[PDB]
Amino acid sequence: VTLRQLSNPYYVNTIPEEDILKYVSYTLLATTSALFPFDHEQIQIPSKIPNFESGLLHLIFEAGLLYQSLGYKVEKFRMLNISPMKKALIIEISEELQNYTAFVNNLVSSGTVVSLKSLYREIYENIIRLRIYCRFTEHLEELSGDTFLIELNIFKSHGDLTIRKIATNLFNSMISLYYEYLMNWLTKGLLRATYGEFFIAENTDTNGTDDDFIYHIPIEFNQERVPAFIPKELAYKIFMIGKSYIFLEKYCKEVQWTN
Amino acid sequence: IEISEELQNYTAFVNNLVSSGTVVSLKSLYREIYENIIRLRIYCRFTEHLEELSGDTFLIELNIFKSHGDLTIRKIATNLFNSMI
Amino acid sequence: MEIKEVDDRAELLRYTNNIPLLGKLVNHQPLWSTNPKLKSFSLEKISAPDQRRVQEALVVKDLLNVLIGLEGTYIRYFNDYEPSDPETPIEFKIAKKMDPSFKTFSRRIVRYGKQYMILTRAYEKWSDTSFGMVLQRFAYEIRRFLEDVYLKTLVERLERDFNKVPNFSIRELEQIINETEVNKQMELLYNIYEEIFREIEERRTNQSSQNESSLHLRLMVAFDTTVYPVPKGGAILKIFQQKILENLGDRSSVMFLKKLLNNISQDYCTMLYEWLTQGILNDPYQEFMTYDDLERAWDTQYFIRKDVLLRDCDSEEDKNLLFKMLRTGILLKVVRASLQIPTIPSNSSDITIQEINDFADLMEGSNLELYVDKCYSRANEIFLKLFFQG
Amino acid sequence: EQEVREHQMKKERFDRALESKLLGKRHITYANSDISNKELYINEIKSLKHEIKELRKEKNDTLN
Amino acid sequence: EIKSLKHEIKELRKEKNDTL
Repeated sequence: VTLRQLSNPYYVNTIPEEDILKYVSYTLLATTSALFPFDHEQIQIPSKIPNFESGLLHLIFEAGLLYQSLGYKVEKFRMLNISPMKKALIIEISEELQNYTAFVNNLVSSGTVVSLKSLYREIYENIIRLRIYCRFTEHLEELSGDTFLIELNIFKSHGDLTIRKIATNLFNSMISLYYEYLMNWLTKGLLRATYGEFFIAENTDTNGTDDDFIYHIPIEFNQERVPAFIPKELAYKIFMIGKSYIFLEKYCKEVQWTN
Repeated sequence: IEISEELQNYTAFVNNLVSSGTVVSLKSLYREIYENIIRLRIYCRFTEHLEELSGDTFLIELNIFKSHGDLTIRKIATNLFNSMI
Repeated sequence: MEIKEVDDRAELLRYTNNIPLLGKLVNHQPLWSTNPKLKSFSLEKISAPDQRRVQEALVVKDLLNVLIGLEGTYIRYFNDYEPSDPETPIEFKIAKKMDPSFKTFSRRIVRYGKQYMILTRAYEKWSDTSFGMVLQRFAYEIRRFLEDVYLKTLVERLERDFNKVPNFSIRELEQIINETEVNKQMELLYNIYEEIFREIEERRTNQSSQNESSLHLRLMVAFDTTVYPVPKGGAILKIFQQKILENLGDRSSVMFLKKLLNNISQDYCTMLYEWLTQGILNDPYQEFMTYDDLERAWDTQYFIRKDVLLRDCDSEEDKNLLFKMLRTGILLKVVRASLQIPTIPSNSSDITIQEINDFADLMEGSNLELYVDKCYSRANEIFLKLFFQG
Repeated sequence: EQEVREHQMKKERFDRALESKLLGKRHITYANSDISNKELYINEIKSLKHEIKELRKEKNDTLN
Repeated sequence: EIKSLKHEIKELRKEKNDTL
């Protein structure tokens, strides 16, 4: 006879694989489950599960809890407001999360996989991705634009491939809108929606001399606010272009030429 | 490595025999495994002095066993001679 | 087996700083001899020949658990292993009521699974940045191999034979493992890890106790021999080259080890090519053999790191070769800083350099010397043309 | 042989003395700097005592 | 004092391992 008939009297009080899959789908999609009270931190795993299966479902529930925390962080950053670069970064995090959800829904709807070991060996990539994403969101709410760009460049230089790809994607999404802001400032001299992510600003505060800006030119330019792939000479040229444009538009009244 | 390959081949052969159980008489079992028995006998007779002879003596003995009238010994000798050359 | 009621709780570990980016992030399940979930059955009742098949099924199930990295009913963890710390020695214990046959087979499979878990923790720890991106790539390669070969063939062969194959034996299982040859690869990887570990031990115990060509040459160059607690970059490459050299007879082993070495040192070839073609120094992991200061106001000092070198640099020929490479990089960086260009295009001269692909082939062949001489001549020609015409 | 040998030796001695007197361009240093990747670099060390509290709770659980 | 506290925690770890 088969070894399953011999191993039955040792596991007559176990949960079938179909029920295990139907409940782990619930615990991954955050819906309330009866066998596993999936709260914020506790799972309350029963004792009728073997230790190896217990550890396997522990890893799967860890991945599910990481996905839950990531979704909560995306919702928090969505109801909040930050610079558009990090906003688009949070959007990409949400796209990654919904891709993981689509993948797990496809898995539970197909059901062609029969072994949880192969299930884990297939979803390990998404598990590592979610781990990287939550490790990022752990400090995302604390870093600034320059620090984010530096960390993205570091992860690009990193030897890993998934971290490098994610860093390249985020760096491209950032530099696109960064060059957009540079274009806007160079063309129309506007600094709206900057959120402190530019190196040229206005300083209206006056110590008494030239209060009405007859000769003050209250335009200021920071040095260390530029990235490494832009020359300081080019930054100074951009600042002078903006300053001369504002000067021509305000003092010389050369409206047609400026437009 | 070839010796260990022969050993694991004999192991897999006897494992398949045990898993099948088609052999009914121990006499037939012995008359079927006599080839592997003689092979293992030749292999242990070789390893009895393998740790004492050099490469030139190894090649000389391989050529002698190739010139030998037997078939299995000659085949093993050609195999080892090719792996050496 | 009587189901014993215990408290099984798994929560999120909110601590992830000491654990690397690819490490554990959840608590471990209770053990058999700590919080029992199933009543352990007496192995002497199944050691009889009539129940020897049931005993074999149970022990091969426990051995599959050990292989995938988990505990079994009759095979549990040891006292020195604690599921709370990663740096604990992982060992297993087997109930002596089992027959010495299955006991020895379980000892072999436990050695295999212990090597697996040890390599797992090894690449988990190596994923950190303190070990360098070369060791991080080695860790990623180890993990990819363990994911796409070891557990793959495990689930494909052994689980299927335990489930839907009658008249199966643990000896046939071991023979299938030897045929798939993953056990020998895991043993060699564990030996390589042990060599790396003893190298780390020596480089950690040597605490208290650790030329005139540099003076003759008019270059602001020096030696920075800062040793690390773990081999990094060139040191790992030298260790792997010594491993390949000592590996004799197993050509397939040498082949796949060379493939892994190329996949790991791929980044080092690109870094060397960038340094020899543009003089750009980008070493965020302290793995390159040369790095300059100011990362005296205009003249910076170029320090050569001997701990991450690719050769010995003891003979006059090797010293002159390294000096030539350093002078090429210095001239390239000087031309870049003078022309205010981030990268020197290839059309500025009639000399083109090809990127290094096979590190071992470049080391064993004179193609390295040829490329170095070509890039040095190109840099010297560009420097002379610039300083003569401008 | 001795003539050219002593000539080259005197020239080398003079050159080495002059090079050592001219600021000693030959030097050796020790690396005392490391990179910091804030996204993965530890923000605080109190997480060690946080893990200490974790293992204290684990010790209480093992005692129970 | 942080190292002293950590080494006291190591004492406690050794004691609990002895109890284990």
